[PDB]
Amino acid sequence: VKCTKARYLKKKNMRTLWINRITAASQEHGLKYPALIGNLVKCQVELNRKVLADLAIYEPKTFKSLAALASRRRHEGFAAALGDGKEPEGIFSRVVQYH
Amino acid sequence: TARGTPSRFLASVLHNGLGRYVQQLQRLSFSVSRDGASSRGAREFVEREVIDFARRNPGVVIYVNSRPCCVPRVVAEYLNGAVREESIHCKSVEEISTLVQKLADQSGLDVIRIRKPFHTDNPSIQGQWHPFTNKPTTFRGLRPREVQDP
Amino acid sequence: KSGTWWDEHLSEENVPFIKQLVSDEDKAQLASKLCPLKDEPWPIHPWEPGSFRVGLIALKLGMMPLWTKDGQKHVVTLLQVQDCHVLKYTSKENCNGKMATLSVGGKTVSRFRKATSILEFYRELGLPPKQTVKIFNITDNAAIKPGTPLYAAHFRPGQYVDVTAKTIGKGFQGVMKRWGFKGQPATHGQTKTHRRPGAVATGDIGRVWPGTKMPGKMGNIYRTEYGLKVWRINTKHNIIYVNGSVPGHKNCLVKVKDSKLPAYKDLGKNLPFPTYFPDGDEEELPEDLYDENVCQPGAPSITFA
Amino acid sequence: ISHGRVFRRMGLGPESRIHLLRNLLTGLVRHERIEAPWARVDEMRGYAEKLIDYGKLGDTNERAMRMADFWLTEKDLIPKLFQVLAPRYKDQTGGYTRMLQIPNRSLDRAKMAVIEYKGNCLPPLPLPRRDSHLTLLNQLLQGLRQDLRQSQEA
Amino acid sequence: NTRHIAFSGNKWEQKVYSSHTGYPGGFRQVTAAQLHLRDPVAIVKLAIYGMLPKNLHRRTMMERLHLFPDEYIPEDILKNLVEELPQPRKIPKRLDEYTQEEIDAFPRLWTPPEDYRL
Amino acid sequence: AAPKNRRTIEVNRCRRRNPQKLIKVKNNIDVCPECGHLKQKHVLCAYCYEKVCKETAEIRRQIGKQEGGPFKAPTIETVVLYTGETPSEQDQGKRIIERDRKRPSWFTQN
Amino acid sequence: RGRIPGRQWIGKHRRPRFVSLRAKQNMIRRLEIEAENHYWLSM
RNA sequence: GUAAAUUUAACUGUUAGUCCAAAGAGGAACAGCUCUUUGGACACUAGGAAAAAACCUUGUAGAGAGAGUAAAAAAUUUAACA
RNA sequence: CUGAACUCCUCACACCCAAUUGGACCAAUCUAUCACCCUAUAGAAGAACUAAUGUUAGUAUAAGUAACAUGAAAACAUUCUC
RNA sequence: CUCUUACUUUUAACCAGUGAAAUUGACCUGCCCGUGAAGAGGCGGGCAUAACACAGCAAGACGAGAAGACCCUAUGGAGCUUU
RNA sequence: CUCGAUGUUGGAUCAGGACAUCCCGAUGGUGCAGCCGCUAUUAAAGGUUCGUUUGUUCAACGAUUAAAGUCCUACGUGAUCUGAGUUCAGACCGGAGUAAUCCAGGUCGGUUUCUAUCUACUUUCAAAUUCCUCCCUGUACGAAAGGACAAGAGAAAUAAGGCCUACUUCACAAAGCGCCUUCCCCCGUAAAUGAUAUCAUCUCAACUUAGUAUUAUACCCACACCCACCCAAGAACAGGGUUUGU
Ligand SMILES: [K+]
Ligand SMILES: [K+]
Ligand SMILES: [K+]
Ligand SMILES: [K+]
Ligand SMILES: [K+]
Ligand SMILES: [K+]
Ligand SMILES: [K+]
Ligand SMILES: [Mg+2]
Ligand SMILES: [Mg+2]
Ligand SMILES: [Mg+2]
Ligand SMILES: [Mg+2]
Ligand SMILES: [Mg+2]
Ligand SMILES: [Mg+2]
Ligand SMILES: [Mg+2]
Ligand SMILES: [Mg+2]
Ligand SMILES: [Mg+2]
Ligand SMILES: [Mg+2]
Ligand SMILES: [Mg+2]
Ligand SMILES: [Mg+2]
Ligand SMILES: [Mg+2]
Ligand SMILES: [Mg+2]
Ligand SMILES: [Mg+2]
Ligand SMILES: [Mg+2]
Ligand SMILES: [Mg+2]
Ligand SMILES: [Mg+2]
Ligand SMILES: [Mg+2]
Ligand SMILES: [Mg+2]
Ligand SMILES: [Mg+2]
Ligand SMILES: [Mg+2]
Ligand SMILES: [Mg+2]
Ligand SMILES: [Mg+2]
Ligand SMILES: [Mg+2]
Ligand SMILES: [Mg+2]
Ligand SMILES: [Mg+2]
Ligand SMILES: [Mg+2]
Ligand SMILES: [Mg+2]
Ligand SMILES: [Mg+2]
Ligand SMILES: [Mg+2]
Ligand SMILES: [Mg+2]
Ligand SMILES: [Mg+2]
Ligand SMILES: [Mg+2]
Ligand SMILES: [Mg+2]
Ligand SMILES: [Mg+2]
Ligand SMILES: [Mg+2]
Ligand SMILES: [Mg+2]
Ligand SMILES: [Mg+2]
Ligand SMILES: [Mg+2]
Ligand SMILES: [Zn+2]
Repeated sequence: VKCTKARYLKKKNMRTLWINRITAASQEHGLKYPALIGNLVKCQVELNRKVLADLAIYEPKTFKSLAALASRRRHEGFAAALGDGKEPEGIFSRVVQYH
Repeated sequence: TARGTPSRFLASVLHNGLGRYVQQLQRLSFSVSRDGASSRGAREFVEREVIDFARRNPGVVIYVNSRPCCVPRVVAEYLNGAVREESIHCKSVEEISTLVQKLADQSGLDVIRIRKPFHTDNPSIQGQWHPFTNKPTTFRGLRPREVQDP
Repeated sequence: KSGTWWDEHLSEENVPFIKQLVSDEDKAQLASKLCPLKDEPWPIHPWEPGSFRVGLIALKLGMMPLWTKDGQKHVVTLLQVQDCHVLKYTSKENCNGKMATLSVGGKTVSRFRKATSILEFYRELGLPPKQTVKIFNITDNAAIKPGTPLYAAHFRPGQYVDVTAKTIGKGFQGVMKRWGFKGQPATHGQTKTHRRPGAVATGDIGRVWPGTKMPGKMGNIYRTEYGLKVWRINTKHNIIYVNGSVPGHKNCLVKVKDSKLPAYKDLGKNLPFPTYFPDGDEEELPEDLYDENVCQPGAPSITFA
Repeated sequence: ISHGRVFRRMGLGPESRIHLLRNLLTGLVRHERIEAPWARVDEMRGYAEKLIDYGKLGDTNERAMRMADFWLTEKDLIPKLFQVLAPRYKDQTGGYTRMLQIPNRSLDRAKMAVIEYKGNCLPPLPLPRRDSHLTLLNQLLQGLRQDLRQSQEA
Repeated sequence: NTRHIAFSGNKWEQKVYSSHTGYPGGFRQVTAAQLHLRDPVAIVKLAIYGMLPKNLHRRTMMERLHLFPDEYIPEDILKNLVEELPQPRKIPKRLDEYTQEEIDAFPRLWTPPEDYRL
Repeated sequence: AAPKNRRTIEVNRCRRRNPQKLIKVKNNIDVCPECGHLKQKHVLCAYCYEKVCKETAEIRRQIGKQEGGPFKAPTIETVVLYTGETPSEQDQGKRIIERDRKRPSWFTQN
Repeated sequence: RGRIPGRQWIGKHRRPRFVSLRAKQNMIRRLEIEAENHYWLSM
């Protein structure tokens, strides 16, 4: 019975582990977990926690590029919040449409 | 169970599929009975199915020993040396055709818990993370509150 | 892989020779420390307020009555100083404490019954082993050079001291003799319950509080009696007449030092500092040193006139 | 608490203890050597030493004859005390007996001891002997002694 | 510099650290000020010990923690340092620490009367 | 008061096999220089003590054949003589106990 | 100290429950949905 | 808008109820109290309210080292006066 | 932003309620006929035990615990003590 | 009894020999507060914590023992009395 | 919740805890002159008697005390005790009933088992509390009667921890009826300077004082001669001594 119920905990504890490793890799670049995940979705980059945590360990130069992208998209959001719509959208804030 | 059983890491036999694919199934030994209701499905597999199965798999040597027996079995031997014995007792032809084909597809490695669903010998390409990966260097490599030229 | 003692392989002729040999060496080692002021002593500072000097290690002889000039009777305890020396000195820094420690030993014992590490410590010190070694906390201005002998005139009459020693061992005892419990009555139906503790705790807690008074081993621990004055000092035998009783049995080693009680604070202004040196004394002391209110045996009979 | 208690608690009481010690002493005077438990012998050894002191006082001393009459149940041994044992230790002032420990007996594995009167007519016990003077250690000490004696005379 | 920590509010007086010796009447309660004067590293040590996971590894993490009341540090521990973490709180400046430029940069807001004694 | 639960063999092995329960090796054993048998340093040799008791018993059986009854102890000293020995100069006026046996080598005539 | 008599969340003397900020927002989010449901059920 | 309903044939078990909301009775506008009614939950799973049968979220079943969500954290600091 | 067994994703799907009820399979044993290193189709029945202070037997725990025993020396003749 | 004390014997503890009984779901068998079938070694939050024998104690294990003898129920029994 | 048992009065023993304080401490108010009191704030370190009748808890009474506190702990504590009471089987009195028998009734009598498996505990090492006496003093106060505080000194009781010179029980020793020692504090308020509010105002204004201890210091602190023997050490183990191992 423990082995049958442990298949829900394994999946849960994995995602908890990934998030802890992403949080740690984002603080090295002066970012917080919500600002990385939330702003990578705004750049249409659909990378899950498992892959992100693997990149922070084995591809550090790629994870800093992803953090700089999230920080760039985050700063464009603030700039747009100061304007009233007149200023155009940012370069990395554009959205590719699929019909 | 995992704690009550052994485990292994995902692997292959002689880096199979890297340069070429080599079928690991090396030998098949059937033991059917001329008489016996248990072997009815095995006899019909030897009349129409086994001959066409050997044409497709020329690297597998198939032995059919018809002798008195109450439980017919098929023994599969693989290149790595593993031997898997299975029973075709009171099984239809369709059930024995999917089983034999399963044996041909397998590698011989023990069917036990696999720790990771992936394996790579070169996991990193930019450098495995270490504490000093994202740390900046200081002038003259000094340490916190270290008097230089004292 | 079998243990051995000092006279296991010796013959009938060598046993007396070895005994006398090591006996004569102890005599020479003890008779070579009687001149500490000529053997390059350390500086002798004067007494300053807030200073703490060394104590002694004496042997409890027994008890004796003592009468004063008012007629009242006092009982005293005889503490004999025998083979007391300073073993080593540790500075405040190396002491890991506010004060500085001075080590003192007493009562020469046999060298055949001590540990090698202890024997070599005395070998370089030029002294025979000691039975008991006690540590005294002193000030920097009271340090004494190791190997210096110590005598009973280190204390004076009219001075209060603190005596520490192990108490008499009474073994495993019940609560009536160990803690003063009343017990249970003898008759009126009592069933096999006359010297038992009774209830040990309440039912609610479901346990017994730490520190609960139960039967166990009593005595054979260190206890200190504060506020004991010196009535008399004998210099011929190095004996200290202390007021009242002291912990421990007869012929036991006791630790003596100035009293810590606030009432007797800064009363060592007229006392020897750091210690009494007979070798350099400009004049020898009398046989015995009495207190003002003590009536000596030779003195005439008391008369309330 | 037993501080200072010198006498043991054996038998069925104080009187039975004296009666046990008396039967061992009486047998020791008849045979001059006996084997018994170690504790019971160590407790009787003192009485065997002081019994000889009463035999040196003479058979004319009433007090000495009243002790032997009580401590010797067999009355043929009383003349042997005054006429045989006491004269034997006339020159000696002490150490009339020797006590030695022997292997524990089989029945109850009790600690045993043999006690005898020195000067008896019985085969000598295998007494323990100290190492010879000709051994390595004793020869190294004999040489040290000579020098210390030779230097002192100088 | 664990002796120069700063508490917010009135926590030096209000905050209490409670313990028990196990014996009857052995329940003690001291304030943060009383504890700080008696042990200048207890407050920081007790705050960290309460933040670590409640497991056996915690006592091992506490051996790797080194606290010093003053700015003095042993040579050995000072030779194996790598990085200095930034202070979380920004220490505000006293009015005697401002330069004459910032004082003159901040404008005066009101015009006091000339006949006021102050 | 009765046991609330059954104690396991794991708990019981730790109590039974505690070093305090185990037998301690003895280092006071040595060989007897006379017979070569083993002995303790503070205890007499069982073998040599046994041969003294066999001979002592034989001598005590001869003493009984001379007294010929109880309450018949002598008022003189006693001497043991063996085949090939005669009363010595100091063994005059004593009770000689004749033994039909060669004098033991360990038994030295005094 | 701090006993709630009986069972916590039943009876006369209960353990007090306080409304957090997200609990308010969660309820308001539901209301905005159902308010727009009233609009489409009106034509 | 939905897919159930009635009849016929043949049977067993259940018939010693708990809290929550609401309308009331009794008691003392006490009870984790007692008695009716309407509905819910529990006596089946999971998540949350600290631990939690009765409150909130959520139900149809497996494997996954994928993802989006539901409910879900407590706020507050006080008395001058002609 | 975190957050379920809710929902989506890859593949699969009869595969989470007490009492009660319906259905699909089956171990071993005997018989008929097969089979012939241990099976098949059927027919039968003393047909399946983690629990009844269950029955009998074995062995643990308590526990090597509680408790039990021989007057002394010696020549084993005898004597001594009580 | 105030108010206990000392000694002796038995018991006792240690060595040797012989060797029971009730009891026992499994146990790797801690403390505080809180919770809960309303009184927790086992749940929550905290604190404590190398391993191990022997001798003592009796606060708890709602400790062991006897399917409560008080109380109520059973269309369960029996003894006695009687208009 | 517990009837395949959670043993129920009071007392003995040992007490743990709360403060809503009986005494002792520090303060405010008084219809507080003083001596005694009433009232409120703060304080739980320490302490809180012996007896006659009653099973009693309570209560009454006698003699005392600085005071003879209120409560909780399964109306604390029966695998520690007690069984007088209550509460079986016997019996009497009164009453009820035809009787059997029964009663808030009263009365005499009536068996209190357990070899500790587990948890817990078995030296919280060491600062002490109070009364009385003398003196201040017949002083302050007060019409009179009456009658202090502080300082100082001395002598005791209890408690804790030790000891055997004598006394006593005793006698190589253990004991008390005997002797010796015993050291800090706590906070309620009362007052200065001085703003908000140019007086004033002790200030959850900045601040000063009565007014504070890292409770002080003390104790402990070495280590394979160790087979054996002795011991003021001890259940065993351990410990001390053997330069007293015929
Ligand atoms: K408890
Ligand atoms: K409630
Ligand atoms: K006595
Ligand atoms: K108990
Ligand atoms: K029970
Ligand atoms: K019951
Ligand atoms: K004001
Ligand atoms: Mg003792
Ligand atoms: Mg008594
Ligand atoms: Mg009885
Ligand atoms: Mg009795
Ligand atoms: Mg005996
Ligand atoms: Mg509750
Ligand atoms: Mg119905
Ligand atoms: Mg209800
Ligand atoms: Mg999730
Ligand atoms: Mg679903
Ligand atoms: Mg499905
Ligand atoms: Mg089958
Ligand atoms: Mg069949
Ligand atoms: Mg059956
Ligand atoms: Mg079975
Ligand atoms: Mg059964
Ligand atoms: Mg036992
Ligand atoms: Mg016994
Ligand atoms: Mg007996
Ligand atoms: Mg035994
Ligand atoms: Mg049971
Ligand atoms: Mg509880
Ligand atoms: Mg025990
Ligand atoms: Mg008991
Ligand atoms: Mg029943
Ligand atoms: Mg009936
Ligand atoms: Mg009937
Ligand atoms: Mg039960
Ligand atoms: Mg109060
Ligand atoms: Mg009190
Ligand atoms: Mg009670
Ligand atoms: Mg009890
Ligand atoms: Mg009675
Ligand atoms: Mg009665
Ligand atoms: Mg009547
Ligand atoms: Mg009677
Ligand atoms: Mg009893
Ligand atoms: Mg006065
Ligand atoms: Mg003012
Ligand atoms: Mg002003
Ligand atoms: Zn021999």
